Amino acid sequence: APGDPKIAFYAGLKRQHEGYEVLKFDDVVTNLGNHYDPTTGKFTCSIPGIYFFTYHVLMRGGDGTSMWADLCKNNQVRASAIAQDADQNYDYASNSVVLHLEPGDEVYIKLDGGKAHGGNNNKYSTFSGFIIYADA
Amino acid sequence: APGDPKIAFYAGLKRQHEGYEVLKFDDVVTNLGNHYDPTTGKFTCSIPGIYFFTYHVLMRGGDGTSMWADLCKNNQVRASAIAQDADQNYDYASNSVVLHLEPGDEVYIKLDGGKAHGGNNNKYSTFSGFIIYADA
Amino acid sequence: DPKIAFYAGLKRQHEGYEVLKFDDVVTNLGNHYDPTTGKFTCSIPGIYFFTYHVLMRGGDGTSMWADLCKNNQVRASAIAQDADQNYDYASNSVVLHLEPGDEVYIKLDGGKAHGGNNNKYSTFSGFIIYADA
Ligand SMILES: [Ca+2]
Ligand SMILES: [Cl-]
Ligand code: NA
Ligand code: NA
Repeated sequence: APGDPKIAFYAGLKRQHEGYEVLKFDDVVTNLGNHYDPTTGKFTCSIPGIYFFTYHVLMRGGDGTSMWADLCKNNQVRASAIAQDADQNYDYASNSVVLHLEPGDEVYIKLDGGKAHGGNNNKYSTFSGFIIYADA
Repeated sequence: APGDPKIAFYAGLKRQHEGYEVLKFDDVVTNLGNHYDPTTGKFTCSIPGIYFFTYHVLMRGGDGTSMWADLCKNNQVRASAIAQDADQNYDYASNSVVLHLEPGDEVYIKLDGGKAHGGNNNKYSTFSGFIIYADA
Repeated sequence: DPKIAFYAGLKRQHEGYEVLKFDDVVTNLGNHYDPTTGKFTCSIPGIYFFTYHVLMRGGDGTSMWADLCKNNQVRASAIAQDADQNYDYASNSVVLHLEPGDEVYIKLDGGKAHGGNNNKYSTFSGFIIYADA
């Protein structure tokens, strides 16, 4: 309908990450409005409203048994997940959120311990989201 | 647009909970329209339409047996997620659905073979969903 | 506002490099998903969400790969793995711009996918988020 904002993004992870750092998904497939920045890993809200996000982060198979990944809004964790495998086999840390955001809010995925697989261009580890409703 | 139904929720889980009747996600982050009730663990439809739901449940079961988390619509399973590990008690059970619902329908998560854990921040086990289209 | 959305589960075992034919169809608004091919075919330009959750078969192998493809190109990859040949899932999600005729589907890239019968363990769903003009 006229006036509905179109805001959506989807990016994969080319480079491996470990420890406690923000995941800079840099294989950008969709980025309507350029509100996702692959140089920072952050989606920045431009319109107050209700947003969906999801993430799938592949643990570094063959090199460790656990890896944690959090979805953050500004300075707060809003979703958490753990990948774990006693044989160091591949496993995912994945979760999804629905959040109200205000302009300037940042949403991003941060590692919270362990090692993440670096996918080159294969998009094994991903971050995506979109606006569901704009506030009146 | 203004006037169109805005219905969306997201909830985590405080501490560890059995869910063999219903898993009552009780850390409610988003509940636009208040169609999710943390005291019953159910999302109740009030508008005919198409709805998305997803869940990510961190479960702990007995050594070496399968466990599962089912998304139910009324008395029917509409998705399931199964996990089994040889000597790892904690694993995720996650799935996603798109469902047509009528007023009165109840959508919720039920567990078997293990207990759900919210982790320290309540955000490791989650349930979310929203209306995609309203029947008109 | 166009209404296009689907959701289906995998009844039968698949293996190797074949397309996954999710044939336990729960939702298929607009009839744009074909359970006999496993493919969603775009009918109007726009922005679409898809997600999949594919269960690896137990007791016959330790790895399985399942990739979401757009036309003949991988747009998301996933691996399931369990060294004791127990279950594991290969899952991912995407947001894609599509044009009419574009096909979106899940294809194996090695390994065996569990045939769930009516259990809806292994799933594929999607919907249009915004239509183009
Ligand atoms: Ca999802
Ligand atoms: Cl590419
Ligand atoms: Na690093
Ligand atoms: Na899954």
